[PDB]
Amino acid sequence: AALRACLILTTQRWYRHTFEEAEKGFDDRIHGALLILNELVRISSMEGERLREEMEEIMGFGTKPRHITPFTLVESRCCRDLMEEKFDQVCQWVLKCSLIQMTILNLLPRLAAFRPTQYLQDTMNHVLSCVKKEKERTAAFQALGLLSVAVRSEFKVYLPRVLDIIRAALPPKVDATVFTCISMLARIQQDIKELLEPMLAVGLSPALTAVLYDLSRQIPQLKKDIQDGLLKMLSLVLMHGSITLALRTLGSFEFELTQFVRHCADHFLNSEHKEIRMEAARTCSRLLTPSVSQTAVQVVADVLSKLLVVGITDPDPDIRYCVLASLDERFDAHLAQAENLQALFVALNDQVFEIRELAICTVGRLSSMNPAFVMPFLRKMLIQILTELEHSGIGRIKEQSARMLGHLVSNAPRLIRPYMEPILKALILKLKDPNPGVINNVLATIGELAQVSGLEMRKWVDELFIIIMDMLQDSSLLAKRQVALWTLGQLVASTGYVVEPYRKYPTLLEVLLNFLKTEQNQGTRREAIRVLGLLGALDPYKHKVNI
Amino acid sequence: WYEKLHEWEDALVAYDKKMDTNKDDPELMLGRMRCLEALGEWGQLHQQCCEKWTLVNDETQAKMARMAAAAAWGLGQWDSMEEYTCMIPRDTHDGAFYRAVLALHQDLFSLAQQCIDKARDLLDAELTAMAGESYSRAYGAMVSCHMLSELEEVIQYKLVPERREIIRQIWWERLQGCQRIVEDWQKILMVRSLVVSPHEDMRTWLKYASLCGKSGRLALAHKTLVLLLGVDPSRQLDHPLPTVHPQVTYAYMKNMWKSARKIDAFQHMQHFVQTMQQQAQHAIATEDQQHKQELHKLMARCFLKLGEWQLNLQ
Amino acid sequence: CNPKSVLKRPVTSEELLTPGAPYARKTFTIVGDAVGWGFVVRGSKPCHIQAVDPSGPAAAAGMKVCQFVVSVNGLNVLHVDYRTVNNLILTGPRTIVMEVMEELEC
Ligand SMILES: O=P(O)(O)O[C@H]1[C@H](OP(=O)(O)O)[C@@H](OP(=O)(O)O)[C@H](OP(=O)(O)O)[C@@H](OP(=O)(O)O)[C@H]1OP(=O)(O)O
Repeated sequence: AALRACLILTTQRWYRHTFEEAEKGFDDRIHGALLILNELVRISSMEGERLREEMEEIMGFGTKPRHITPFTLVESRCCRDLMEEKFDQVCQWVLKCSLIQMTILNLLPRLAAFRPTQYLQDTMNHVLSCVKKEKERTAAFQALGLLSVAVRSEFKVYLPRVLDIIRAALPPKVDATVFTCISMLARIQQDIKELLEPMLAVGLSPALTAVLYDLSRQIPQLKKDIQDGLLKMLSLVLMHGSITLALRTLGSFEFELTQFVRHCADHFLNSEHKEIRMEAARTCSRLLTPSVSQTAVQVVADVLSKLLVVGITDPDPDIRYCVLASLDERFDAHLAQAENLQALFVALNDQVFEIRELAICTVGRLSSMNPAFVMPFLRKMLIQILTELEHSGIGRIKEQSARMLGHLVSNAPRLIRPYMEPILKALILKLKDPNPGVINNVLATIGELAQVSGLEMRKWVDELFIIIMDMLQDSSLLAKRQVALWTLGQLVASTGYVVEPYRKYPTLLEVLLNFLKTEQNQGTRREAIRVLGLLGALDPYKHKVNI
Repeated sequence: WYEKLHEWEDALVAYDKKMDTNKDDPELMLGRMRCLEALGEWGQLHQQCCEKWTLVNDETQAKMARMAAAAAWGLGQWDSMEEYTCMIPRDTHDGAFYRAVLALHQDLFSLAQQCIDKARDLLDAELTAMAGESYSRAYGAMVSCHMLSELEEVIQYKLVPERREIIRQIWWERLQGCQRIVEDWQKILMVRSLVVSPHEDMRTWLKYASLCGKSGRLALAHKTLVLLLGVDPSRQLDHPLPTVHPQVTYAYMKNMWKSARKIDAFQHMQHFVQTMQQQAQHAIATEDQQHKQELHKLMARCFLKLGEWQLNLQ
Repeated sequence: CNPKSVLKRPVTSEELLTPGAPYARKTFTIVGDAVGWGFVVRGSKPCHIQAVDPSGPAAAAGMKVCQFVVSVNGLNVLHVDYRTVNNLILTGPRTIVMEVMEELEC
C-alpha cells in the first residue's frame, strides 16, 4: 500500500526498478509477490478500477438564476509474460497455498481486463473452486463479473454458473457479496427476469436496493417487472429497523401510490424510535408528486397537516429540522392555507436558531403571498433584531440577529426596497463600533441589500468604501477577506462606481493585483478578477497619473 | 514583421504577393486570417474560412477555429458559428469565452454562468505572471477580464427589464477609462450587441466611428456611419442628406471634408443648417429643458464649421 | 458558402429504415460537462452528427462524426428537423441518452 501510493504519485506526475524487483521474487513470498504486481497492474491499467469503485459504492442548463444571490511502456511489454506466470501459479497453488488465495483473487481481476480463451476459462475454473471455498466466496464473486466486463463473449455462457450458484443459495438464506456479483456481471435481458425472485429472499439490505436501482436505470429490460417486485415487497413491509429501509427505497427514485400516503402518517405518531421519524418527514414530501379534480386536492392538504404539527412540538430539533427542509419552495402551492400558517408562525419564536433561520426564509415567500397577518407580526420581530444590537452589549447576540435579516431581504426584496433607511443606517454605525463573528454577517447582509436597492444606495457608497478598504488594505488581522471582497464588487455592479474610485483611492488597483499571488483559495481568486472587470480596464497611463 | 508592429494594412498586401503568385503551405493563409480579423473585415474572412474549412488538417483547423468563429459572430450568422465553436480547445481562455456567448444567444442562463466562471480561472494563470513585471505588460489580459464581467451584465439585461436604463449607463462611463485602441473597442462593442442594437444607442457608436477615422482607417469609419443612417448617401449625390438624427448626419458631413470632398460637404452643410432653423421653430410643444438646449448647442458647431470651411475654400 | 457538410452520403433515411444494411445500432449516454457536451447535429431528415469536439466528453465515449441518430432520451426523433432536435436536447436533462447508427466502415 505504501509503495502503491508512492507509485501513484510518480505516475500522476522507476518502471524498470519495479519490474526487476518483482522478477526477483517470481523466480511466504506468495501474497507479497502478487500484491506488488497488483499495484503495478492497477497503476498501469486503471480501466478495471472503475468496476471495483462501482461495486464498493453500490438540474438543467436553462434555469434562470435567482434575483438575489446570497453569499456562498516497460510494464506493457512485460504483460504476456506476467499473465503466463500468474496462470501457472494459480493452477499449481490451487488448494495448498489462504494468504496466496487472497492475493490471487485480487491479481485475477487485473489480469482479466489487461490480458483478455484458455486463460479466461482457467481463471473462471479457479474462481469456481474458490467460490465454494473458505474466505474466497466474496472475492470470487466479483471475479466472474470482471470477466464479463472485459468481453461479453467470454462470459456469454460461463456467467450462468454465478446465476446457478445463487439460484438456490439466495432463497436458502454473506448476502452482501451475492448481490454484488449480480450487479457486476449485469453489465442477456432474460436472465434477470426470473432471477430476481431469489434476490427477494436474500434480505433487506441497502446493497440489494442499490444494485437493483442501478440495473433498472442502466438496463431497463423489463421496467414493469422490475417495478412489480420492488413495489410488492414495499407494500407488505409496512403491513406489520427493517421498516426504515423500506421507506427509503420508495423515496430514493420515482415509482409508479395514493394508498401509501394515507398510511404514511402513522409511524412517527406511534413509533417511539427517533431514527425512524427522521426519514418520515422526507418520504412524505417526495411522494406527493401528482400536485384540477376534487379527488386528490383534499387529501394532499391532509397529509401536509401532520408534518407541520410534528415540526414544532417534537422533543428534538433534528426531527423538526428535516420537516421544514423538505418543505422547499416547490410546496408554495400548498402552504397558503390559513390553518397551516399557525404552525409556521410559532416556528419564528423557537428555542433553536436552526429552525428559526429556515422559518424566516420560508415565510419570506409566504409573506409576499399572504401579508394579511404576517406583515403586522414581523414589525415587532424586526425591532427586536435592532434592539439587541444596541441595548445589549454582547457580541454573540448581535451576530445572531444580523444573519436572520439577510434571509428576509434575500427572499422578499420588494418589501425591503423602500425600507433601507432603518437597516442601512444601523449597519453603518455597527461597522464603526469602537469580535470577528458579527463582521462576516453584516458585510454579507449589506451585499444583499445592495442588489435590491438599485441606484438607490448612492449616498452611502462614499462612506462605505472607507470601511471596506481598511478591511483589505493594511489589514492588521488576517481574517476572512472573501466576504469583504465579494461585497466590494457587489455594491459597484449596482451603484455604478467604476472608474471614479480609481482616482479617490490610488491604491485599489495595486492591492487587487497583490491578492492574485498571496491568496491561494480558488474561490477568492475568481472574485478578485471579477472586481477588476467590474471596476474597469483603465489605460496604464492613467494609473501612472494616479500613482 | 508587420504583424509584430500592429501594422496590418501593409501586412495583408505582403501575404497576397506570397499567395496569389504561388500557392504554398497552409501557413500564409492562416497569416491573412490574423490580419483580416484585426482589420475588421468579416465579409472576406468568412468566405476564406468556410471554403478552406474542409481541405485542411485536423490540427490546422484548431488554430483557424477561433478566427472563423469571430467572423460568423460579426456577420450575425449564428447557424454556422456553433459548428466553429465546438472545435476551439476547451482548456483555453478563448475556448470558453466563445462558447459562453453562444449560450446567451440560445437563452441558456445556467450553462453560461459555469462557462464564465470556468473562463476566470483559466485567465488567472496568464494574469498573475504578467502582473509580476509591470501593469503596462499586464494590460492585454485585463481587457479580457473586462469583457468577462460584461457578459454577466448581459444576463442581468435579459432577465430584469426594469434595469435597462442604468445598464446602458455604466457601459458608457466604464468605456471612457479604457485605452483608445480600435482593436480594443472593436471587441468590447461587439460584446455589447447581443442585447442592444447599434440603433438603440448612437452615442457610443458615434464616438467609436470618430476614433477609427481620426487615428486608424477611414474606410472602417465610413461603413459605421451608413449603418446608423440606414441608407448610403454616397450612392446618390443629388438627393439631400437625411434630416432625422441631426447628430449622426453632422458627423457624416465632417467625414466627407476630411477624406476627399471639400466642396460637396460645404454644399450639404448649407442645406443642413437651413433646415434645422425651420425645424427649431414651428414646434408648438415646449422642450426647453433638454431638447431645445441640445438643438441650439449643435447649431453653434454647425455655424462654426461654415466659417472655417469657407475661409479654407475661399 | 454558409453550409459546409461532412458526410459523403447525400441521403440515408430510407436505407436506415430498411433492416438490411451494414450499420449496427448502438445507444450512447453522454454526461454533461462544465462547458457543454460538444456535439452538433445538422442533418435535415436523418439528423446526422455534424462535428464532435475531440477533447469533449462526447469524443471520449465514442460518438464519431460519421453517425446518425433516431431517438434522444427515449423519444423517437427519427423523422424531424435538425433544429427541433436541438431544442429537445437543450430542454432535456444534462445527461442525454442518444442512439448512434455507427456505420461499420461502409
Ligand atoms: O476632432 P474634432 O473633429 O475637432 O471634433 C471634436 C471631438 O469630437 P468627436 O469625438 O466627434 O471627434 C471632441 O471629442 P474628443 O476629442 O473627446 O473625442 C469633442 O469634444 P467633447 O468630447 O468634449 O464633446 C469636440 O466638441 P466641441 O466642439 O463641443 O468641443 C469636437 O469638436 P467639433 O464639434 O467642433 O468638431
